[PDB]
Parts: sequence; C-alpha cells; structure tokens
Amino acid sequence: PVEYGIFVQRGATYTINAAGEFEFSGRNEKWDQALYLSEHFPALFSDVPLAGANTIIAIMRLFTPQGFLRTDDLAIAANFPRASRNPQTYIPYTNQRGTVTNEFASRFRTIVATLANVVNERAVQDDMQKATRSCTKQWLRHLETQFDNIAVAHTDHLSVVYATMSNFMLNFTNNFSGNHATFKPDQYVITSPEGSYKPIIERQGETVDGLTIIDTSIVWPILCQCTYPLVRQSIMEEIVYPDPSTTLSQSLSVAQVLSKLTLPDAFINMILSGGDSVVMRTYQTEAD
Amino acid sequence: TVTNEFASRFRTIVATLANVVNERAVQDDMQKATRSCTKQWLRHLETQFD
Amino acid sequence: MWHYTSINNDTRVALDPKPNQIRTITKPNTVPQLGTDYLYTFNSQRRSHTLRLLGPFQYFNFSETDRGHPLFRLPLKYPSKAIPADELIDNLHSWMRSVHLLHVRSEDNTLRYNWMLGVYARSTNYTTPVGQLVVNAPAILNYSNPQDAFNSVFVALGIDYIDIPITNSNIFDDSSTPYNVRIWHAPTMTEVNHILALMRKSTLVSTHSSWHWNVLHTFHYRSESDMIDHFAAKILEDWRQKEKLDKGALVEADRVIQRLIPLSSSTYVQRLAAIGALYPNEFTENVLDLSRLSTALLQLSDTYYQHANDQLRRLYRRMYNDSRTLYMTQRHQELLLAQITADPNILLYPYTYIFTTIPTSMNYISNTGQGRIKHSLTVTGATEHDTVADIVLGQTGEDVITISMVEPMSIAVEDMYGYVLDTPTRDIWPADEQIEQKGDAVALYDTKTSRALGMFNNTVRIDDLLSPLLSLVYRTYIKGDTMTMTQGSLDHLTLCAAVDSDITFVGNRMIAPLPEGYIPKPMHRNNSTMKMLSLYVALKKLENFATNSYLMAPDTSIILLGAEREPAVNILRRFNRNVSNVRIIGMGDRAVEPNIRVRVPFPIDKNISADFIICDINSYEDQSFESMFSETISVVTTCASAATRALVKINHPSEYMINSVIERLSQLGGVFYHTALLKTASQNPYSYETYIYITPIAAAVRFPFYSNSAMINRYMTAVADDEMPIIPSIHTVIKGHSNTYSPGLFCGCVDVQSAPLALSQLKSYCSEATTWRVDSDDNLVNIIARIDPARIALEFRTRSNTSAYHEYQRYVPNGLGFKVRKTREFRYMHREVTFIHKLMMYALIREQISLTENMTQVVSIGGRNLADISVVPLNMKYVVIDPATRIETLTQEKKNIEVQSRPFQFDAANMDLENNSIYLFIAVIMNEPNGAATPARMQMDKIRNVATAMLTRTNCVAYISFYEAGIITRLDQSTAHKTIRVEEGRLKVANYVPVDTLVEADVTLMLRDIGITHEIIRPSTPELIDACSNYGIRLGSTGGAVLDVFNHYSPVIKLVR
Amino acid sequence: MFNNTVRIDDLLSPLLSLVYRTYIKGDTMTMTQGSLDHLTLCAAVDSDITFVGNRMIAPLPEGYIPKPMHRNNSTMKMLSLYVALKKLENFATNSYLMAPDTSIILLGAEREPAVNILRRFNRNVSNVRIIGMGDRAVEPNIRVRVPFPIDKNISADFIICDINSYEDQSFESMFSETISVVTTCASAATRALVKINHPSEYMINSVIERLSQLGGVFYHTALLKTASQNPYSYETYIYITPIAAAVRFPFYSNSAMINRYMTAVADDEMPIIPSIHTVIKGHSNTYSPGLFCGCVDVQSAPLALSQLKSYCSEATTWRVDSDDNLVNIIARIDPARIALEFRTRSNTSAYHEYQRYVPNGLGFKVRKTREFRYMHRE
Amino acid sequence: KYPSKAIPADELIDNLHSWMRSVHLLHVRSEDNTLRYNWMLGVYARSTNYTTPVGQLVVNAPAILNYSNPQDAFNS
Ligand SMILES: Nc1nc2c(ncn2[C@@H]2O[C@H](COP(=O)(O)OP(=O)(O)OP(=O)(O)O)[C@@H](O)[C@H]2O)c(=O)[nH]1
Ligand SMILES: Nc1nc2c(ncn2[C@@H]2O[C@H](COP(=O)(O)OP(=O)(O)OP(=O)(O)O)[C@@H](O)[C@H]2O)c(=O)[nH]1
Ligand SMILES: Nc1ncnc2c1ncn2[C@@H]1O[C@H](COP(=O)(O)OP(=O)(O)OP(=O)(O)O)[C@@H](O)[C@H]1O
Ligand SMILES: C[S@@+](CC[C@H](N)C(=O)[O-])C[C@H]1O[C@@H](n2cnc3c(N)ncnc32)[C@H](O)[C@@H]1O
Ligand SMILES: C[S@@+](CC[C@H](N)C(=O)[O-])C[C@H]1O[C@@H](n2cnc3c(N)ncnc32)[C@H](O)[C@@H]1O
Ligand SMILES: C[S@@+](CC[C@H](N)C(=O)[O-])C[C@H]1O[C@@H](n2cnc3c(N)ncnc32)[C@H](O)[C@@H]1O
Ligand SMILES: [Mg+2]
Repeated sequence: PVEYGIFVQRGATYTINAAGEFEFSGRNEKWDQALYLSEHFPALFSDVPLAGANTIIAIMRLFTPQGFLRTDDLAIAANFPRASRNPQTYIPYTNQRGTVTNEFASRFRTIVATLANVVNERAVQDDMQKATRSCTKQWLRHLETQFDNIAVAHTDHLSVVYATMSNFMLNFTNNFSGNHATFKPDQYVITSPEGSYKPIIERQGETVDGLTIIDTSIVWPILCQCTYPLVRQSIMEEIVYPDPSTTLSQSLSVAQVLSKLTLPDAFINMILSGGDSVVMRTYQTEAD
Repeated sequence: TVTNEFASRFRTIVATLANVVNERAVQDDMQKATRSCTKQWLRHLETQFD
Repeated sequence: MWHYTSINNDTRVALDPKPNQIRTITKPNTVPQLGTDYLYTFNSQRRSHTLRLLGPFQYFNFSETDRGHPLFRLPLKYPSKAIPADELIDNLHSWMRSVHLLHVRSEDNTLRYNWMLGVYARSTNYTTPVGQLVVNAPAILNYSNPQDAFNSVFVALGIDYIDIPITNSNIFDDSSTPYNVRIWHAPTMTEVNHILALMRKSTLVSTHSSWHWNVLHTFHYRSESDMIDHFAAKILEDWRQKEKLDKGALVEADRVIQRLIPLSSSTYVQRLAAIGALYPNEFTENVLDLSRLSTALLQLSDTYYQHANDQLRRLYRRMYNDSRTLYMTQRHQELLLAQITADPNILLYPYTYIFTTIPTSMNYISNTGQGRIKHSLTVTGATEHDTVADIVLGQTGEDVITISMVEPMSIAVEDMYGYVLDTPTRDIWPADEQIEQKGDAVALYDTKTSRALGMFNNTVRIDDLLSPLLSLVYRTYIKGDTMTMTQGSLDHLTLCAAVDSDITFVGNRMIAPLPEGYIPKPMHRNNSTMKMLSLYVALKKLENFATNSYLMAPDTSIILLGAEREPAVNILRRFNRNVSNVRIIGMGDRAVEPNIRVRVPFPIDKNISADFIICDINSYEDQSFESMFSETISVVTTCASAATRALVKINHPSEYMINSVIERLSQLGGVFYHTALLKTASQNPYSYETYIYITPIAAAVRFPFYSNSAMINRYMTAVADDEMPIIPSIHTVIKGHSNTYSPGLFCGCVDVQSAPLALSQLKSYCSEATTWRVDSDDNLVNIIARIDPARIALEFRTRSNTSAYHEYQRYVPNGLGFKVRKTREFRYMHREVTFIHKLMMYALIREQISLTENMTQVVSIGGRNLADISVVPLNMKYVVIDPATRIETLTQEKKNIEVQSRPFQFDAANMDLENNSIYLFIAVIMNEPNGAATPARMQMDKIRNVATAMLTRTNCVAYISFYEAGIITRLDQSTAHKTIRVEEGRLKVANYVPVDTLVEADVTLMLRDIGITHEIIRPSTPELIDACSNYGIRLGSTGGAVLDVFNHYSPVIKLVR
Repeated sequence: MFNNTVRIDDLLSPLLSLVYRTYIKGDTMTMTQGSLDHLTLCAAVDSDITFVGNRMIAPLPEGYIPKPMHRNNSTMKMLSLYVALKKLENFATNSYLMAPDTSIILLGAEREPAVNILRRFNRNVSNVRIIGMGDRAVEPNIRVRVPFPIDKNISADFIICDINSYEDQSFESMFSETISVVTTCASAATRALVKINHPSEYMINSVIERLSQLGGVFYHTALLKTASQNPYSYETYIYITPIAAAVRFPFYSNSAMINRYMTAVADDEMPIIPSIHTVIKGHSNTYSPGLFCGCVDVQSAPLALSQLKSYCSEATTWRVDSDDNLVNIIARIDPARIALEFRTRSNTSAYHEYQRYVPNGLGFKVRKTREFRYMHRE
Repeated sequence: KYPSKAIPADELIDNLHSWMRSVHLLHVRSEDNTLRYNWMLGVYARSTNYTTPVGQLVVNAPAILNYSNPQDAFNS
C-alpha cells in the first residue's frame, strides 16, 4: 500500500511528449481499452524508476519480453504488402541450439525466485503457518520444472512457426517493438476531405465471433496439460513441414477479392474528384 | 474514485484490530494457526466491506 | 588560433584486449576494486543504486543466467540504503569469477580480440549464428585489421548484417533498450553508400559520421522518443567537443563529428539535427537548460526556425530540408582530410556540406546553479526610454519570499556587554537655567515624546535582537561542542545567560561535559535581562577598568533594585557560584522570590546596604510630573545612600531632572558624589532611558552639572511629531520614472522576458536589487529591491530616463539567478553607526537647506561618490570637488551635475566661493585627499580660511563638519565601541586613519574673532527617525549605545552670510 | 594549444583531491591557523573547518562526509594572488590571515569560489569584508560594471582584478578598457593586483603613465606571475601601490613577463601534434616528435631495442605475465639522441647484450601502466 | 507504535518523507505572474478524493484553482 500510494501519486497513466519525456497524469484512474489508441499509456509499464516505489518497478520488470525483433526478409523478397517502411515482427523466443540450459527457462527461474520472495514476505506479514508457505514454494519450483520441460519446445520449434508466419502475405503490420514503455501501433485512416475518416483500427467492439476477447488462463494448459513433438523426445515424433500451397492459395484468393472489390467505387470517385467546388465571388477591379 | 474512502477507513480499522487481537494472542500464548485464522477472517471482512 | 589540433583515434578498438589478456581479463585471483574495476554509487535522494564496470567490461551484454546471479538481486535487498562495500565486492567478485569468454590465445603481436562479438555470443549463450560461429571457431574473434574482424564473420555466415543489442551503462537497470546497433557487411566506401541510401528509405534509422572498427554500423530505434533522447545526448557531446576544439586545445576526439546523422526520422529529430549542426552560440553562453536537454533543443530550433537573423534562419532551414546531409564547419573538414590522409581506406559519411559559421555578437550572461543575483543598478545607460508602461509585479508565496519585520543582529558575544559614558560638563547651575530647563522638561513630559520614536523603540526590541545569538550559545553547549573559556569571561556570562542549569569548570578554562542523557532547559529572559547583565559588567569595569574577570570579589554584595522574577539575579548568582560569600538579591515592589518584595524609599526599620546597586525602578502608572520627579529623586537618593556604587535608571532624563539629581546629591551631608551618565549596548536601541552612575569620591567634583549631554539630547530633542510615523510599504507596480513611492521595498515577480525591463525601470528608485528564479523550469523571476532615497534624489534631478537595458537583456533567461531555498528579507536592514550618523547629518542638512531661499547651487567639496546628493533639492545645481570622484560625462550632462575632480584649496587667495551657494564640507576637513590625517591646528586653519574667504561674498552658507575633542575623553572611559576608537588620542572611525580633534570652545572663539555669523548645530532624534524611516534602517544595539555620544561630538559648523 | 592543454586545474587536481581524501578519513591533523596547508584545506572542502585549539583541526562530526569544494580553473590562481598580496604587504609573514578590520575585492567574478574559500579561511578573524564584484557576478558577489557607477562607493585595503573581455574587440577599445580598469582598481585601494591579458610594453607603460597623470600619489609598481596561473599563459599581474617617494626607473623595457608575450607571434608552421609510432625502421630519421609504443614477440625484443636506440634515449619494457609472450615497450623520442645517432651512417648497437634479456630479463607487470604524451621536467 | 517514548528522528523523518512523497495536488502550471494556487480547495478536493462537487470541478478543470484576485478564486 505504501509504494502503491507513492506510485499512483505520480499518475495511473502517462503520455510521451513531442520532446520524448514522459508526462504522467497525476491522477488515479482505471484504464479502458478506449485508451489503447489514445496518447495514453498504462503507467505500470513505463519502466521509469520512482523514489519510493522500487518493488513495483522491479516486479514489473518481470513482464519484460525475452524475444527478439526479426525483420521480415522473405516477405520483402516476395513483395508482400507491408504497412511499415521497414517490416518487422517480435518473435517471443529465441532458438536455443546446443545449450545445456535454456535461457527462456532461466529467465522464468529468476522470475519465480522474485515472486517467491514476494509471496513469502506477504506470508510473514499475514503471519500464516509455515506449511502452507512451503506449499506455495513447492508449487513454484514445480512450475519452474514444467517451464524448463516445455521451454525446449517453445524456443526450438514454435519460434520457427512465428518466424515463418511473419513472412505470410497478409500479416502486413508490425506487431510489437519489444518496448512496452513506448510501443503504440501505427494508426492509419482512410481520410477524405469531404467526410469523416475511417480508422483502420478501432474499438468497434464486435467480437468477430470471440476473436477479440483474450483469456490469459490459456497459459495454464500450455505449461501443464499439453504435449509437444520436441518435448516427447522417449518416442520421436517426426516434425511437420506444412505445404506452402494451402496458405498461399488462400492469401492470394483474399488479395484477389479485395483488390477488385473497390473497383467500381474507385472509377466513379476518380471521375468526380475534380467536381468538388467552392462558391466564390469575383469583384471587378476595372471598367469593361 | 478507484478506491472507496468508506472501505479504506474500515481497512485501517481492521489493521488496528489486527494488531490488538494479535497482541492479545501472544499474551495468551495461543497457537499460530488459530491466530492466522483470525487474521484471515479479518482480511475477508475487509473484502466484503469494499 | 583557427585550425583545430586534434588527435583522432578509434578508442573503441583500443579497448579490445590482446587475446593473451582475455584469460585473466576478469582478474580471477583478486577482488575487484572500486575506482578501477568498478564504480558504485547510491543516490540517497532518488534512492537508485548504480554499478558501472570499468575497462573492457564497460561493454558487457548479460546472459539471462548472469542476471540470475545474486549480485543483480542486491539493489532489491537494500531498497533504501547503500549496498555495503563488503557485499558489493563479494558479489561482483563471484559473478566476475563466473564469466569466461571463448578465445584462442596466439603468439602474433598484431592480434586483438573482438570483445563485442565475444561477450555478445556469450550473452545469448552461443545460440545465434554469430554465437555458433564463435563457439565452433573461437579463433575467428582474433583480428589484425579491425574491419576484417567482422568481414570474417559476415563471409562465414553469408548474412548482410548483424543486429547487436546495446548494453545499459549501469548494470543494475534491466530496462528494455531504446535502440540496437546493426553492423553491416560493407568493406568498401561503395557498399557503405548503397547501404546508407537504402537506409534513407526505412523508419527510425540513424548513424554516426564515422564508425569504430572501420565497419559501418547503424542505430535502429524502437520508438521516436528514443531516437530523440539519443540525438540529444550526441548533440551535447559534439557541442562540448567543438567548444573544446575552438579554444584550440589539443583533444583526443574519438571521432571528429560526435553527433548522429538521421537517415530516416520524424520531424523533431530533423530539428535536433539542424540546430545541432549549427553549433549555436546559446550553448557556449549556457542559455539552454541542460536538465531537460531535448526540450530545450526543440525550443532552440524554433527560434532558429524563425530567427531575426536572415543568415541563421536560411541556414537552419537549409539544414532541416537536407537532414541526411552532414553539416560541418571548415575547421572540422580539415580534420576529416587529415584523418583520411593518415588511413586512406577510412570510412566516413559520404554526403556532406561545408557551411560557414555565422558570427553573433550577443554575449549572454548566464549561470545555472544556486545563488541569487545581487544587482547593482546603474543610474544611467546607453538606452533611452520614452514613457515606459507601468510594470506590475506578481504576488509571491511565502515558499519563495518572506518579509521579517527587523533584521536580527550578528555580533560577537563580548560586544553586547559594552557601555558608553557621558561626564558632567557645567561648573554651575544658575536659577534662570533651572526655570528654563524645568519649563522644557514639564512641557515635554506633559505630552509624550514622538510616536515614531516610540514605534521604533517598540519594534526594535533588544530581546528579539539578541535571541539568535543567545540561543546559538545554547545549541552549542547542548551538543557539548562548546569548550574553553575563562572563569570570569564575558563568554562565560553569556553561557550563564543561555542555560538554566548550573555550569562548572572541571579545571582551568574547561567547562564540565554534560551528564549523560541530560538536556538542560534554556534560561528564561525577559527584555531587560541582558541589559541588567551589561549594567553589572558596567559596574565591574567602572570599579576598575583593566579587569578581564567579571566575578564579584569575595565578601561583597549587589542589589538589583527593580524586580519581578528578575532572571538576571539568578544568572548572576549562577555566574558567581565559585566565589565565596556573595549576596545577590532583587528588591522590587513586584518582586517574587528569591527577590524580596519591598517599596522604595526603604521602610525606616529595614536595613539595606551593598557594594553595588543597580536600580531599574519605573512607574507603570500614568502620573503627574511632580510625583514622578519626587519619586525619581527619592529613588536616586535612597540608591546613593545605600551603596558605594549606585547605577540608577532614569526614565525621563531631561537636563532639569539630572541636574536636580546632582543638586540633591549635593544637599546630602559629608559625601562628594562623582557621577556620570551611561548607556549600555543591551538597552533597546531607541530607548532614551539613561543610567546615571553615582559614586562617592574624596574630592568635590569640578563641573558637576550637565548641559547638552548627548544622553540627555537623545531624549530632549524628541518631541511630538507633526506627521504620522512612516510605515514601510511593499510596492509591486513599477511606474516608469514616477517619484511617488513612500519608503519601503519593491517585491514580486515577472516573466523572465520582462525582467530586463523591470530592472531598468526600478533603477530609478532602488540603488540595488536581488533577483532569482526558483528553478530552471519555473519562468517567473522574483525580485526584491529596497528604495534608496539617495538614488531617488539622483535619478529625479532631470526628466531623462536612461538605463542599461541593453546590458540587462543579456541576462535572460539564465543570467538572473536561481535559488530553491526560501529567502527572508527584512523591512529594517542592519547598517553601521558611522553610516547612520552620516544619514542623520544628511537629513539635518537637507531640512536645513529647504528653508534657505534663492540659492543657485550646492557645492559638496569632498563629495566622493555623490554621497551628499540626498541633501540637495531636485532643482538647484549640484557640484562635487572630490579628487577621487569618478567622472561620468554622460551621467553628469544628463543629470545636471558638475564634477571638479581636483583637490580643493582652502587657502583664502585660491578660494572661489560663489554668491548664492551652499558649501558642504562634510567630514572632509579632517583628512588630506591622499587619506593621511591633517593635524588639528591645520584643520582649524582651513576652517578659518573658509570663514574669511566667505566673509566677503554676500550670500553663502557653509557646513563644516568636524570632531569635537570631548569624545576622546569619553571613549577612553567607555567600552562599547566596535567601530569608533581612540588610538593615541585620535578618533579612528571605520577603516580611516586616526585623526586629531578640534575643541568646540577654541573653534567658536575663532569664529567670533572672524566676525562671521555661525551656529554649531548637530542632528537630533527626529533626524535619526527620518533617516531610519526613509532608508529602511533599524539601528542595532552597539550603534544604539554609541550613536548619541558620537553624534553629539560631530558638530556641524553652519557659517552664514 | 599548450596553454589550452596544460590547464592548471587538471594539473593541480591530483594534489588537491588528495587533501580531500585525507581530511575525509580524519587522517589529517596538525597545521598552523594561517598556514598555506590550511588554505589548501579550505580549497579542498566545502564545509567550514575549525581548530579545536592551537594547531589542531576538529574531528569530523560522526557520519558526516562534506562535499569537496568546487573550483574553476582560475580559483587557485586567485588564492595565490591573495597570498601574493599578503607577502607583498610584508615579506616575513607565515600566517596569511587578513588583519582584523580590513577588506579585499576580487573584481572579476562569476561564482568566484575563491571568495568563498577565503571567507572560510578567515572565519576566526573578526570583521573582514570579502566580495567579488564582476559584471557576471552571482551572489554573494555584487554584480556591477567597471568603471564603477559614480554613485556607488567602493574601497578596500586590497583589490585583485581579473577582468577579461570575452568578446572580440578593437585594440583601442581593449586599451581604453584596461586603462579604465587599472585606474579604477588603483584609485579604490592601497594595494591593487590587476590582470593584464595583453601585456605589451606599450600597454604596461601606458598604465604607468596614466598612473603618473593621477594627482598627488606616486604609485610604485611591479609585474608579477603566480605559480597557480596556467603554465603557458602570457597573462600578467601588474601590482600597483602608493609610496611617499616618486619612483626612480618607473617604465618597463625588455621585462621578462612582457617578453613572454611579445616574442610570441603567428607561426610559420602548424603546431607539432605528438604521434604514437609503431613501425621501427632501422636507422631512418623520419620520425616526428612523439613516442614509440607497442609490443613484439619476446624473441624479436632484443632486436627492437637495438633498433630504436637510434631515436629514443631510453625505453621501458615489460611482459604482462610469465605466460604471455608479447613484450610491451614504450619509448619517447629524444631529439638529442637523433642528433647524435644520425651524424654518420654506421648502425652499431649492443644487440649482443640485449639478447641476454630474452625471455625473463625484460620486465613483468600485471598492473596497467599510464604514459603521458607530455612528461614533467625541471 | 511508541506509546511511552519519543518517536526516533530516523523513523519520523522516513515516514513523514514517504507520506509526503505520496501526496500530489491537481494543478495546471502557468506563465502569468499574477496567479496563485487555491491551496485550500486543492487539498480539500484531494482529501475527499475528488468526490464532492468541488472535488469534481477540480479534477475536471484543475486550472480553476489558479486565481489572480483572491476572491474570484471562489466565485469561479
Ligand atoms: N553490446 C556491445 N555494444 C557495444 C560494444 N562496443 C560499443 N558498443 C555500442 O556501439 C555503439 C556505437 O559505438 P561507438 O561509436 O564506439 O560509441 P558511441 O556511439 O559514441 O556510444 P557510447 O560510446 O557507448 O556512448 C554504442 O552505443 C555502444 O553501446 C560492445 O563491445 N558490446
Ligand atoms: N481545510 C482548510 N482550512 C483552512 C485553510 N486555510 C485556512 N483554513 C481555516 O480557516 C479558518 C479561518 O481562517 P483564517 O481567518 O485565515 O484564520 P483564523 O480564523 O485566525 O484561524 P487559524 O489561523 O487557523 O488559527 C481557520 O480555522 C482555518 O482552520 C486551508 O487551506 N484548508
Ligand atoms: N523548429 C522547427 N524546425 C523545423 N521546422 C519546423 C520547426 N517548427 C515548425 N516547423 C515546420 O513548420 C510547421 C509548424 O507546425 P506547428 O508550429 O503548428 O507545430 P509543430 O510542428 O509542433 O511546431 P511547434 O513545436 O513550433 O508548435 C511544421 O509542420 C514543421 O514542418
Ligand atoms: C520596568 S520594571 C523592570 C524591573 C527589572 N528590570 C525586571 O524586569 O526584572 C520596574 C519595576 O519596578 C517596580 N517599582 C515601581 N516603583 C517602585 C518603587 N517605588 N519601589 C520599588 N519598586 C518599584 C515596578 O513594579 C516595576 O515592575
Ligand atoms: C573622509 S572622505 C568622506 C567624506 C564624507 N563622508 C562625504 O561623503 O561627504 C572625504 C573625501 O573628500 C576628499 N577630500 C579630501 N581632502 C580634500 C580636499 N582638501 N579638497 C577636496 N576634497 C578633499 C577625499 O577624496 C575623500 O574621499
Ligand atoms: C576571465 S573571467 C575570470 C573571473 C574570475 N577570475 C572567476 O572566474 O571567478 C573575467 C570576468 O570579468 C567580467 N568582466 C568583463 N568586463 C568587465 C567589466 N568591464 N567590469 C566588470 N566585470 C567585467 C567578465 O564577464 C568575465 O566573466
Ligand atoms: Mg562514444
């Protein structure tokens, strides 16, 4: 509560200035997703040190990504459409070839060490019995084991699937930069002089059949009740290398549709473009 | 407001009562488990109160 | 000294170790040492720890395993306080032991080990293709030619570049990095060109003017703000560097143009690049605030975007439209050419332009950092003003400025205990003189003395004046910090006056340490305590003058006749604890115990006697003058009868009252009472109350009666005022050349832009003006400036309104102060007694001058820096004849002031006194122009010469100030004279050489022999009140005691024709 | 260039900070009240220091670590000018404290740390005015232009001017400005100590002539140069003071302080930047002044020493460790050795003696070594 | 926590310091020198956590707290 008071006095959110300094609101307000497209950022993720709130800064350091920012090279060679002037994707984990210890696991190990210290301090503050406390620690170390055991598959296999999917035709935007402090998606619109603009990204709230609601709980099945072709190796599942043709032919189909979909609209608006007009008076400076 | 002032008062109240009930507990040399149970019911009350 | 001399070098390459040195690069055998292997600092204010590895390690990527080490867990383990050096050293040591960089040691001396790729491969745990290539073939890390170090691995991998993460400098922060540095396979200049041109078509990329390891490397930013903060730091670096180069010093510039070259960026970065390449004068002048650098840089750019100078504006615009081009002055370009001639295949940025630097004459004053500026405003300047609009000053909070009523005194402890004497002068007291003095005394007592004088007396309390000094003695004794002092010393008496507890020396000159855990309460003193103490010291010094110890002799007694609690009796009892047998008692009508409660005259039955008596009796009740007279007579009589050394207070020290006292002492049988008037420094500075000092002596006293005594004049000249006392106003609206201001002070704030104007306007009133901004971010500038009557008397002589506004605009914005601390001005500032007497003499002479009719001019010979200007009316012409006076022909012509600038000849033939003229000779008669004192006979001679010389011209009035002889007799007997002295019989005011004094009788006899009209006036109480009310000056204590006897003995001869 | 590289501030920093680190541990102890070591202690630390008694500085309050004093480049020079004025008022003195009831003015001022250090130095002395008074002055120092405004009154027993126009200006303007500066400085004190940025014979003689033109005071004068000045600056402190006698031989000619400036003139060649050579040619004489610096196989080492004897008069060498076979060498080039060795074409050397060195006979040092491009000499 | 004896200066200073760090008053900084900030209404609005109508009016428009003329601070 003390560090929280000190933290939230600075502000619940912030905005980057044109000079690049951070400017925190000073107000304690609950966040809404309406703010995701706004100038505003959640203040927890600023990674700016505060004088009395060190525990909060350090705990939020655990949320820092362990991946890397691959550039979409194969998607460039194909001339696949890309909104960014240099296309790039954040891949969540590195390949870990030849290592005895997985770096992705070791990070999580330090993470649970920190969380162990935190949960323990909260435990002695609540004067709770030793046995439950050790049970929490045991479940933590158990998690760290499950995480190593899964980590080899997440790093050495899933990463090449993210890497391969980064090159696909329709994945046309940058997803992340790796900086939670500053990453704000680029926000194009289809503005017209004689109308309001349509944002391409909007909180239109249509769930698209549940596409836009995000259950975090899904990490639990991943860590605990799922198997992978790499983890299994003591049977050796052969890896699958899916044919290009299925997604390419789909991506092309889409591109073929939406290419021509605008055409009649395009033609007529092309003709009428010169036709917009302003009323104007012409006063005469001289006789005749 | 994000935090209700009426709740936060009761929060400080149960903090005080927690200190008091705990001191009376160590004076009566009572076992740790019951003591933590009292604290747990207190924090539970604070939640119901918010 | 135009051409730059710099030794260019690839410092980042020199840092890469020889391969043989890598095995021991961590120094495994020994503890890492601070200041060589690391730098740790804990900033207790921000509560942030910061470790920083030195040597090759300053560039170290950390593996997530390395982060798991307890070392990095340390700052969390010590949230609030510094990590102890033991733990820091042991943790850094063991973590250092853990690191090991893959390498193959070799014999050839030409090799270097590619530290970047080595530690980078280690950090990723040898997983990335560079990491694999390294773990398989570590010998790849060795390189002869720096560039081929990377070409070997680009060729080995077939990749066009490696994207390498940057380390943070502090190793404790784990924050995600603002950018990363890509490294390109570009062996020749042509490849570098192609990569740069491709880079100029892609978001958020930038680069250096030249590259370390001679290998092209680009910065790639995660967000625009990061690009901005990087560009900022680099601009700062190149500006500092160019500044050092321009001074012509040899410098080890690692690269000639330190700042980055955006290849693709937002607008704001292009602005940074533009003003950055300008190397604007503002940086050398410190006009920018570096605390918020990029902001300031953005701001600077805007002015340059719309600059009044066409050259700088077209130049900046040009740089903004060609941001990809690197801009450099010629003196840089020659260094680039030298760098190419040394190493022909060096890579540097292909697209460049050589602009000529544009000179700018604006020499801004500036100083970031604490300290208010104490301006001394000029009367005049090059700038002319025409009808400047009134400038409102803002309201200020108490957080910035406060205004205490009176400046507390600063003083040595001994100085408080001093006193001044005034011996009787008259040999007889004729009855007509008695009736006259009685009439004046009755008329004076019947209507209370001046309300203004009583105001100053009631505001300048001595208790508050001495509190800061006295409490300081308490706080030091309380810590045990105080130590050595003599038993009878005045510092000992002050220590007794500070604390309620008894103090005792453990031996000679050494006070006892306090008992453990004990913190004695400070002594309770009412307003009259310290005065009673100084009267005690006074009686001690009067019993014999040589003494240093002030303890009572054994078997003796003293009575403090006026008493309530009388803390002084307790402090004194405490002071003398080591002395055997010393009666000490108060004895007032309002007395509480220990002091006996009793009326005076003493009841006939009661027996009272002592070696000393210190009366302080004073009737609180309003009463008839005859009753007060009979009461004070009975008081002095009973006080004299009961002791060998009385020290009576006199509340109403009229000449009639004191003479009645001496006459009544004369009427008592068989004892000839020597007597003297007295005034201690611990009295309230303005009180006219005076301590008569009776004491028997075997001889009858020649000249026993008083007339024109200084202590008496302090009272008698005060009378009911014709005007209400002048309360000091706090002005805000500065009118341009107004002269409507009552005495007080300007105080407020303005925009920093208006600030040069406001100073230029108030120079009309204030002689000086402190200013400051609270902080670098707050744009308001606070100003305080008290109004000097002398500056008003100068500036309003003519209607011209010149000022140094052009000079003042060199101040904005950093050149006029910073102070986060609250400042506290006083309505009544301290001033030395000499200065005060000078101002009083000026008030006397000025009021005297306004009465005079039809005189064309005032001539202040010996006027120095126009010191007498307050005296002369705004109309009549002013003249100075001080050889030492500085000439200012613009100021003289603008302000109607001639300046003779030659020594003045007192010889009657040489004399050239004008008709209708007022000749001031204030304090100049006693000194030769070179500063040596003139002998008193020569002084009398030059006075006689001025008299005979003005004897002929029909309308003239001279004011010859001089020092009367009697004062040397008094200062020989006094104590409180920190300023005035008596070195070998001559007065030594201030720093001035001692100078022989005239006797008033011989001078008056001489003026009577001359036959000229004269009148030896000296300034009085109302004059003092005028000087204090006008200048905003509180008197102070030592000045309060010395001022009467000092003022009386600086007579002003007033020759008139 | 030499003036801008050989700064006095950096030159005196290692000594001054050493006084700070010792005072900080409480390791420092005895010194006289007026002693120069005391003045250095005042110049090291921001906090007021006080002796507990004769010759004994007070121990630090527990837990207290006072910040070192902030000195700009001209601080120590101002201090030495103070010491200079003290020694000039009388030569026998050891105490450098101001006499009670006296004053001094540091006429050129910014922050002027020296006024603070000096105020701190004299805390035990009663009544001593000490103030800076520059046009750029921050408080405590009064901000004011010179010549003094006619209304303002200024005087002191001592004046230490350091006025220097930052702006480029005409020679006549600089001349009139320095004349008004020396005049106002002399008029205001019994012992001025003016700086002269351009100490030509004409300028100094103009100063003495202008002092001659003032009525009634015969000004004895002398040129002066303190050790705390930057070693190469030609800037010179003229020292005015009244004396009863007229001064025989008042004008300057061929004064050393003046010659330091007047003989310097625009160069016919660019300044010689010191190179760091690596390739040792056998008997070459093509080397610009600088120093050889590098490493060779321990086997080649006797040869390399035998070759560079042609240039360097002496050469430090060492191997970093017993296992590392490279031997580092540093050797600055002596012009005198070049002038000796290149008199004839013969190339004799004690190579037979040098091969007695390999491998253990030519050095070991694990510690980093730090050569300077510009070594000290008496 | 200290029923009988004085709170040690260390604990008092550290606690008052961190609590002081926690407080923050809504305000809009301005250039005009004539302004004053209405400290009463500011801290009062803060204490009620910006719930009362003055608190709302302040959290929405902090610039309302600045005043030239002292009386108009409340009239606004
Ligand atoms: N990871 C890593 N980065 C390095 C290493 N050496 C230099 N860098 C980075 O390379 C960037 C550019 O190198 P330089 O041109 O030599 O130096 P700089 O641009 O002035 O930046 P700094 O010297 O670090 O302030 C810097 O930001 C460094 O962080 C290294 O050994 N390892
Ligand atoms: N809550 C709050 N009350 C204030 C503030 N300022 C003044 N007051 C209250 O206003 C009342 C009247 O104000 P004033 O006339 O200025 O002062 P006062 O009546 O002499 O009372 P005090 O100065 O507090 O002794 C006082 O009782 C104060 O408690 C403020 O900033 N916040
Ligand atoms: N300092 C500058 N340097 C270069 N170009 C500028 C600068 N300031 C403005 N411009 C140009 O002029 C236009 C002015 O825009 P405007 O001033 O309204 O907002 P801005 O771009 O944020 O600038 P400012 O920060 O001065 O408000 C911009 O489009 C920009 O291209
Ligand atoms: C101005 S007070 C100062 C006393 C003393 N200096 C002190 O405060 O410790 C003088 C006191 O003398 C007392 N007093 C007045 N007339 C007296 C008398 N006739 N005999 C004795 N005491 C008298 C008054 O009661 C008054 O309190
Ligand atoms: C003692 S100082 C101060 C005088 C006085 N306090 C005042 O300001 O008017 C007197 C000044 O008069 C000047 N002076 C001395 N002798 C003089 C003389 N014989 N004729 C004219 N001026 C003289 C000196 O230069 C000195 O500065
Ligand atoms: C070279 S600096 C040295 C000052 C001082 N030694 C210090 O740094 O503490 C000289 C200063 O004198 C100031 N100055 C220049 N002309 C002046 C003048 N005419 N009157 C008063 N000061 C002046 C300049 O502003 C400059 O900052
Ligand atoms: Mg660098």
